[PDB]
Amino acid sequence: ERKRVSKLMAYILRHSPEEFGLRPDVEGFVSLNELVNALKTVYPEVTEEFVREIVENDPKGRYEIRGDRIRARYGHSFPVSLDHEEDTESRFLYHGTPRRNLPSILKEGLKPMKRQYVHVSTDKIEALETGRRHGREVVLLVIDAECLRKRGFKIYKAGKNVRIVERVPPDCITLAV
Repeated sequence: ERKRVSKLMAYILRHSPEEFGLRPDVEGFVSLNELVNALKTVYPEVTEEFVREIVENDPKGRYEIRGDRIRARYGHSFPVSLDHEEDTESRFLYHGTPRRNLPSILKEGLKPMKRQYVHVSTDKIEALETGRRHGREVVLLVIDAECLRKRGFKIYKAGKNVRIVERVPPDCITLAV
């Protein structure tokens, strides 16, 4: 049950709020009341406290609540002004992706594709888990963070391990494993 409701929250808060009549503010926030009513049109047993539990217990830091407002921290496919802190300490960042994507990435770099930002991780396991969601022969990409910073692509702390960046030029991918 928790996972079904969390997935629908991610759909609403990252991709299609307007399908439920919700309009996020410039920071990606909608009211908690609004989200709850939206979720109840699919899962009528949902309550504000159950959503608060989802948020507190999320293992990746998917969600954030500011008072009576909630957003997804990352993953959006529509414009958001996020106020996350910069990751200045990480030396290496990781991105897992099916091997079938590697020729294109070696030419183009990582691109945000359908989302606003490229997502990477400080954590090798989480990067690989993400890649494996997409397909079978996952490669772990090792990314030189300081390369990114040098080229004006600042990295931001979007979740526990999740990091967001505008793009990752192929020169900043040091290894594919």
